[PDB]
Amino acid sequence: FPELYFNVDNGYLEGLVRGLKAGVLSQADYLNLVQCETLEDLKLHLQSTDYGNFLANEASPLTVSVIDDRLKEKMVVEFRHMRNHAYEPLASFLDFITYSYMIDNVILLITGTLHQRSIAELVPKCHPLGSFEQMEAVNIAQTPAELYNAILVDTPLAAFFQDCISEQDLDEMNIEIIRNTLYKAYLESFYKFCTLLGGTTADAMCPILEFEADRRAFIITINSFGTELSKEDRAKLFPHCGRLYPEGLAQLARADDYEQVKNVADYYPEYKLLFEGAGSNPGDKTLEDRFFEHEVKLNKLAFLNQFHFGVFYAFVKLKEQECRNIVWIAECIAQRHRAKIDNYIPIF
Amino acid sequence: TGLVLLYSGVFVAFWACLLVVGICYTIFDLGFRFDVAWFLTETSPFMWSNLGIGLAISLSVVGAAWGIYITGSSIIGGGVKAPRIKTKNLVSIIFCEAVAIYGIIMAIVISNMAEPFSATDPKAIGHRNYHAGYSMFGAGLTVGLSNLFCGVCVGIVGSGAALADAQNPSLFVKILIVEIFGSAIGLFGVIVAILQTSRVKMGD
Amino acid sequence: NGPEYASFFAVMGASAAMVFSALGAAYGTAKSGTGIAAMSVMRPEMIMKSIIPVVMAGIIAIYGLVVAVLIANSLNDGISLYRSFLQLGAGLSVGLSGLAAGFAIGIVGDAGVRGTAQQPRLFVGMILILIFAEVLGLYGLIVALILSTK
Amino acid sequence: NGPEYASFFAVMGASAAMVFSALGAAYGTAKSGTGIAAMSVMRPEMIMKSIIPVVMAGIIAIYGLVVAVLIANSLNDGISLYRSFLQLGAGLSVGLSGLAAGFAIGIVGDAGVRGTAQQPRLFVGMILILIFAEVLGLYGLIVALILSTK
Amino acid sequence: NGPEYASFFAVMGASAAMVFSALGAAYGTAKSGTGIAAMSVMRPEMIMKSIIPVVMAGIIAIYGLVVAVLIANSLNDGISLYRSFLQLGAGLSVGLSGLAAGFAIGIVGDAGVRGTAQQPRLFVGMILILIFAEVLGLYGLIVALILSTK
Amino acid sequence: NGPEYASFFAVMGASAAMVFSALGAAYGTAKSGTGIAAMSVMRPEMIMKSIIPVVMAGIIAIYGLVVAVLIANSLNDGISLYRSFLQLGAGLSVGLSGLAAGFAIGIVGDAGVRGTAQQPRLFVGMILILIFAEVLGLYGLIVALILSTK
Amino acid sequence: KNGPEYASFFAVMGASAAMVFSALGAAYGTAKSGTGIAAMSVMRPEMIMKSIIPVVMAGIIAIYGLVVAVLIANSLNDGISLYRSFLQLGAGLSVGLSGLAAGFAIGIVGDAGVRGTAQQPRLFVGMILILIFAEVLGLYGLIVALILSTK
Amino acid sequence: KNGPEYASFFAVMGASAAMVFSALGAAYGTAKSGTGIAAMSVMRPEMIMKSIIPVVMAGIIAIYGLVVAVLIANSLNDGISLYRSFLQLGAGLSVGLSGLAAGFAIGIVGDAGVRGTAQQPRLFVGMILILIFAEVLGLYGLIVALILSTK
Amino acid sequence: FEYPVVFNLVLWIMIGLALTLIVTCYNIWNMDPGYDS
Amino acid sequence: AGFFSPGIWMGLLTSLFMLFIFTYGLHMILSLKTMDRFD
Ligand SMILES: CO/C1=C/C(C)=C\[C@@H](C)[C@@H](O)[C@H](C)C/C(C)=C/C=C/[C@H](OC)[C@@H]([C@@H](C)[C@@H](O)[C@H](C)[C@@]2(O)C[C@@H](O)[C@H](C)[C@@H](C(C)C)O2)OC1=O
Ligand SMILES: CO/C1=C\C(C)=C/[C@@H](C)[C@@H](O)[C@H](C)C/C(C)=C/C=C/[C@H](OC)[C@@H]([C@@H](C)[C@@H](O)[C@H](C)[C@@]2(O)C[C@@H](O)[C@H](C)[C@@H](C(C)C)O2)OC1=O
Ligand SMILES: CO/C1=C\C(C)=C/[C@@H](C)[C@@H](O)[C@H](C)C/C(C)=C\C=C\[C@H](OC)[C@@H]([C@@H](C)[C@@H](O)[C@H](C)[C@@]2(O)C[C@@H](O)[C@H](C)[C@@H](C(C)C)O2)OC1=O
Ligand SMILES: CO/C1=C\C(C)=C\[C@@H](C)[C@@H](O)[C@H](C)C/C(C)=C/C=C/[C@H](OC)[C@@H]([C@@H](C)[C@@H](O)[C@H](C)[C@@]2(O)C[C@@H](O)[C@H](C)[C@@H](C(C)C)O2)OC1=O
Ligand SMILES: CO/C1=C\C(C)=C\[C@@H](C)[C@@H](O)[C@H](C)C/C(C)=C/C=C\[C@H](OC)[C@@H]([C@@H](C)[C@@H](O)[C@H](C)[C@@]2(O)C[C@@H](O)[C@H](C)[C@@H](C(C)C)O2)OC1=O
Ligand SMILES: CCCCCCCC/C=C\CCCCCCCC(=O)O
Repeated sequence: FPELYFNVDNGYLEGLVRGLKAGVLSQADYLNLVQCETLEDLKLHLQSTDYGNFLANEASPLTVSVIDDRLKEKMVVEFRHMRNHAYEPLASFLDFITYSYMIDNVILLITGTLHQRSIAELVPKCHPLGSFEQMEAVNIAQTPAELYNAILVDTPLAAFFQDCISEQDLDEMNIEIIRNTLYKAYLESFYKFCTLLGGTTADAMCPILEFEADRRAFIITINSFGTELSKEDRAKLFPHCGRLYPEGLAQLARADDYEQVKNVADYYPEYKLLFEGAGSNPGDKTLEDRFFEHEVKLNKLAFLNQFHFGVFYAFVKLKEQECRNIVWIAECIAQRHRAKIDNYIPIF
Repeated sequence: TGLVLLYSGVFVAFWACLLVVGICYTIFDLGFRFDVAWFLTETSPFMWSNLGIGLAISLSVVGAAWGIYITGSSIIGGGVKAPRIKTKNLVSIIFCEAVAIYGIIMAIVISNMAEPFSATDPKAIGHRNYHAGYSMFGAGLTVGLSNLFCGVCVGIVGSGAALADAQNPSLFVKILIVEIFGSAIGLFGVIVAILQTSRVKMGD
Repeated sequence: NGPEYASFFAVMGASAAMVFSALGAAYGTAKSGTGIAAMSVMRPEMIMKSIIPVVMAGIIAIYGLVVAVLIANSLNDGISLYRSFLQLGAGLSVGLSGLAAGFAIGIVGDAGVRGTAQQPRLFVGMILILIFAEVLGLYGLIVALILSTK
Repeated sequence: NGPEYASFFAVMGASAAMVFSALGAAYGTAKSGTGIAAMSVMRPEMIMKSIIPVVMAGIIAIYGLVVAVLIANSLNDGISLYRSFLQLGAGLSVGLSGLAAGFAIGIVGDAGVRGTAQQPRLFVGMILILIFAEVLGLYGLIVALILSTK
Repeated sequence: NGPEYASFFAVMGASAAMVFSALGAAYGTAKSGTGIAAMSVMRPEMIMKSIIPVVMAGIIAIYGLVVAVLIANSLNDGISLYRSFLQLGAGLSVGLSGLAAGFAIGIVGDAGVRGTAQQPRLFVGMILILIFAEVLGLYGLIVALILSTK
Repeated sequence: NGPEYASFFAVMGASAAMVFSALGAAYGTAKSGTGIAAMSVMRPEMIMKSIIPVVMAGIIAIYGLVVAVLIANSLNDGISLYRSFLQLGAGLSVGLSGLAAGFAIGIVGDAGVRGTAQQPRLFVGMILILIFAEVLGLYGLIVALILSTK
Repeated sequence: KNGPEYASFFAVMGASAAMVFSALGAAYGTAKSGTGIAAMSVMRPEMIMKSIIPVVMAGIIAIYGLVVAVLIANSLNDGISLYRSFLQLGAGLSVGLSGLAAGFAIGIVGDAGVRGTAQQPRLFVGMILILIFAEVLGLYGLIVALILSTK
Repeated sequence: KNGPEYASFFAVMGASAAMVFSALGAAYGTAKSGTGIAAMSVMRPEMIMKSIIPVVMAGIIAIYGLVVAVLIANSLNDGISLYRSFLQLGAGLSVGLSGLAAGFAIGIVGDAGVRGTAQQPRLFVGMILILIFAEVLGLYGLIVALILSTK
Repeated sequence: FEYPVVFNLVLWIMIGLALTLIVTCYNIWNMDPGYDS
Repeated sequence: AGFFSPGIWMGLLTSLFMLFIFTYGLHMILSLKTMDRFD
């Protein structure tokens, strides 16, 4: 019933984004990258993939800050191509992927405002996916975050700012409480939008958005032990989206200890066996290196369905792992510290 | 849903009005005014005969073209990165093109059996010209709808097989078996359609 | 014999026994065949062992052809109105129950061959649920053979 | 005796007892069959004991099979219009309530084997809710056996 | 005696009492059955105590059964049109009010059982609201009894 | 006396007085009863204080029961067409006006008990709104008693 | 010989439906696959005139319905038999609903084709070979309407 | 010879439906492609008067229906035969619903065409070539309405 | 004698002018002008 | 007289059939929405 339609508007773009799956590096592509000894030789072993001739114009001294910036500018021009050819049931979905980067850029645009800076932080120091090159009133808003917050409501992040009054970001709230309260309102609005689009895109995507609400339920309550934010301050940072919602979030707001978040993940047998990072050992994978193996395990499962929108969000989050894996191979090669070079995630 | 509210607003108001009318023909004894006999016999058998030829070919090429654009967006969409698809994956197009061959064959086999008569009385028009009228309607419906369902069935499998050929080129000859079982549904509608109009002769 | 309009209901019993059981066989092949072609890129070895949800949807197609040949050969010029209502009710009973047995093969056969590509322990459990969804079309056949052969 | 179109309502009770109970047994098999393939990727031991929500959906189909054989074997040409209305309501009673019972087995059998994967203590509780959703097909059977055998 | 179409309105009271109370009893068992599987994963002690909102939904199943047997045992060949209309409005009044009582049980039984996982004092208050949604099916029972027995 | 079909419109006033006031009382106890569960997590004290929207939604159900007993006791074999038109409009006047009043109780009773979770000053104001949504069923009662007892 | 007075309703309803339902299919294949021209025009402006084939092949769909609807409007006659007028209703549904659906597939493949040709130019002979198979479908409805209307 | 009393209903419907549905297509071509002129105006204001071509193409769709609403209303008599008024019912539908389709195709191509001309001036020779194909869909409905109204 | 003519002339107009009226008043009721400023 | 004559039932089963063909062919053209941006 969503299969006999959906090739009307989104049939060419789905076959395109599955053609970009075939360019995601396999295990045998990674095993030829870990044999490289210099970043000059990593330029050679990357040319046998579909990345080829992307570092051919930079410099003869090839540093790791150029490879990282040239890898992620290739994911932008692949995402901007699939957005400029998108139709309105899919273009509303592709704009919801960029709100995770518009949130990370709005917060970067108010730290310069509280410290009296300008557009000099905008162009070089923001992610190109969530980018402000339109809404040009943001680009000249030198006002101290009061006549500027009245311009951020002329931006697609306006519907998320209904829990942040312009007096709260005016030195009243910490800069990470403004992040995660927007990201709480972002995931809960993206979970409802992915439920209105029913059928195949609501059962291949809501398992991904349930785990994203349980990563930030576990990682927030673990990093909130030594710091000064109360239990009522992190209970409003939990997104009400995941599997943990009525019961786990009641216990996670009362934890105060790492052993009290381990026995609330024991109730859920998918989250236990993920809590066996166990960083008391010197060399092994930590907790977030085991949460990244589960983020990309659910993202590979979105390509097992066909007629759905979840094939596009599971490509951006697997081309982001390419910009994290190849840089990690390049950062263990340039430093010649390649005993932990196998601590990447072998996606395909 | 904006426009589906209109299609469900008419479908509810049609059957709620047939619920009220249906419990008012029986309830004050006017059953005799319904007369499904008078509907089937005073409507011309040339109307049922030409809704059989009109739906044998047109509802086949609805499903023949519904199956082409489902998998033809996966040839050109999947063949941008891997352009070796466009010559091997054309037999998915042919398997939903052949379901319109069964339409145009079974539309000119049925059309050879319709011949004019001159009678107007439902006793003068016997139950051979009425059986020939109903069997041409029911044979263009079982070859038009069974090819409308077969043509989209070999388009959805053909669109999935064109996106598996993009990753591994060795997989297409094994998912071709699924399009064989799907294209046998259209041939099963032709077998029933030649048996509904086997002993049919129209005219006087 | 019967009235002049009597052969309208036996014709719609041979049409609806094949049309409604083609829609079940087309859904059972297209919904599960979507799952075959997508699991095959990650597991190209079980691509032939997982065809059997599409050959079980094809039995639903030949469940409707057995009765649509049986009706369209026993139908003559001027049958009784009792015998044409029997073959109408024998046409809807295998068609619309083959449409249900073709839906429950499509939804099970799609989810079964995804859970088999992730874990091969499901294959004996997948072809056991697929018998329960395929005898729904057999129950409609053995009551369309009772109704038509009266 | 009765009219000739009296057998129309008597074969719409043999049809609707089989098509509405197969459309209920399809929803109990398909919707709860995705729940098996979603829980067996983590718990492959509880596969053969999770066939109970699709076994109990298969008894809903054979409830409608029994009534559609009782109606079709009590058919004659020229039956009365009173006995024809009894078998129409005997098809709608075991049909449309078996469809209601198949709607409920499909919902609590899908969601039951999701909670049984997260906790092995729900297996006795899920079975008790499956009993309450399978006597709805049994209540429709004992009204179909009362109405058709008058 | 009554006309030949008169028995159609009495069988459609025996059928509409059964299939509309079963649709209410299915919605009370399905929606408040998924509330059990979402509650038990943190508090598995109150599983058997949470069978009450699917027990109270199961009494609506037999509110329609006891008049579907009561109407089908007062059926006669040639009942009057006034006697036949009383049993139509006795089936439509315990069905569509039992469908309402099952609609309200499945909403407050699902939200209530999810509410007692984090607050155990709600269970004596949830069971009190379920009484109020139960008697909506009982008010339709005592008005279907004074209509059939006339 | 009157015609033979005359008792149809009085039975559809006895049943519409019940099934539309039971749908209003269903929406009254289910929409407000899902607000008691959200109030209970932070304020478990005022659980018994919050059954008042559920109690006053059950008053709407007994408004429709009184008229439905009053109509079903005013039935005879062969009433006039004028008398049975009076009781059709007496069933809609308490059914479809109890469906409005029960819809209004379920909406303000839901927001009222979620507003008294955060401020108990609304509790004396929540009950005062619900009397205004109570008398809409009472106004429908006293026009149903006027129409039926003529 | 003279039929009923309403007999010529069904032939004009076939001459209308042969032109109306073909113009709806020709307007879908022009509007959908003309939207795809403007998306590939911004980056690859040299392939504009080469990619007007999916609005040319959707224009032959409309002249399939014009040929039938002229033959029905010329075979119309006062007092046609009821047999001859239903022959041209079935001739209007045979080329009407054919050109409606064949003009849909030229729109979807033509919009997906001119966007995948502007990036991979090897797909141009593969796009036109699918559009051919979606254009003979409009000709299967034509040559079965020429049989029915001239029967 | 004389027609019945209700016979003039179907010919005054084809007079209205030739004007109703061709003005409903000409209004969709003016609205959907007039939304695109205001989008290209904010950056490229020299191409305003040159981009009125997609709304003068939809203006010819409106006068296709005006001509045959005059050709039908001047062929009306009291007591026209039922055949002579059924001809002017399908002569009204085959030009109203053809101009309705040809107005949906003008307004969609005229929207994407004048927004792509703002970013690529080489598309203007291509957009005006597609609008010829989307305007003759109303012309094919005109020459089948004239061949039906006259007889 | 022309009762089936006048019945179908009134019925298929007054639900052709009601569906045209309902669809029109549905689109003006749900207009969405855009209003924050 | 009756509500329907046999000439109306043939003309109504034809008009209300190709009204279903028209609103299938108009629902598809009411949903061929264009793009917002260009590159
Ligand atoms: C006042 O005339 C108008 C007349 C109207 C209402 C109706 C009919 C004439 C028309 O319905 C007929 C059918 C078509 C036709 C032939 C129209 C001429 C229109 C005018 O003329 C183009 C333009 C006029 C704006 C146009 O003329 C521009 C001034 C322009 O000159 C700018 C050119 O750069 C542009 C390319 C060129 C093209 C569009 C013809 O015309 O408007 C008008 O209101
Ligand atoms: C097995 O046949 C049961 C029901 C069946 C088959 C059929 C119908 C006839 C039913 O339609 C009717 C209504 C009978 C019915 C509903 C009886 C109450 C029965 C038992 O009585 C709880 C519980 C049973 C689940 C019981 O074992 C529960 C565990 C429990 O007892 C645990 C208690 O802690 C909890 C408080 C208690 C409540 C309601 C008193 O439910 O059902 C059954 O046995
Ligand atoms: C001007 O309007 C044209 C025709 C019009 C107005 C009217 C009807 C008869 C027409 O409505 C119908 C649709 C005629 C029809 C069914 C095809 C006619 C096609 C022309 O004959 C290719 C092309 C085509 C020649 C031309 O438009 C392009 C220049 C081009 O030729 C350039 C080539 O490089 C490109 C390869 C080529 C395709 C056709 C092979 O298109 O246009 C036209 O003249
Ligand atoms: C595959 O079709 C099989 C039989 C068919 C077609 C039965 C129909 C006529 C059915 O229409 C109806 C329901 C009757 C019914 C009742 C069948 C039970 C069947 C089998 O059950 C013995 C299953 C099979 C599920 C069962 O045998 C499992 C192996 C198992 O034994 C595993 C046990 O661990 C599990 C607890 C036990 C319970 C669930 C019954 O089932 O096999 C079969 O051959
Ligand atoms: C037997 O079923 C109960 C009532 C039923 C079914 C009534 C039907 C016959 C119905 O037709 C109506 C509603 C009769 C009616 C109108 C009862 C009103 C209150 C009941 O009382 C009498 C409450 C009430 C005792 C109790 O349930 C509450 C705990 C409370 O006592 C505690 C107080 O804090 C609370 C504020 C007060 C309010 C809500 C009245 O009631 O209970 C019941 O058991
Ligand atoms: C006897 C005549 C009755 C039939 C006439 C039907 C003609 C319908 C005409 C116009 C209806 C279209 C109104 C809807 C406007 C669409 C709004 C939009 O799409 O933006």
